[PDB]
Amino acid sequence: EVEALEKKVAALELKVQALEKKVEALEHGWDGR
Amino acid sequence: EVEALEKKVAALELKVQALEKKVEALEHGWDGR
Amino acid sequence: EVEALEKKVAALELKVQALEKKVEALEHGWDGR
Repeated sequence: EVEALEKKVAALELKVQALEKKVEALEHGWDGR
Repeated sequence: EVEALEKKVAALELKVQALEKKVEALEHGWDGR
Repeated sequence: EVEALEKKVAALELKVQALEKKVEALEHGWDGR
């Protein structure tokens, strides 16, 4: 159970990181995004 | 503990999914969003 | 392991909350954002 939850948490961390990059681009207007 | 963490991770997965939909709409301009 | 995963899940919850605030500001146009 713990090892499987470790994987789900890691997948969440990667998705959050990707969302953070997109939102920062939107709010700062990076490269005209 | 594990069962409670399973619930918190599931709630995170749903919130991330909802954020992903909103951000994709913003960056692609879906339906004029 | 469980205590460390509790911390990673809490960090995710805070990052998701912060993303939610930013995305809602972008989609509603709060304060001209």
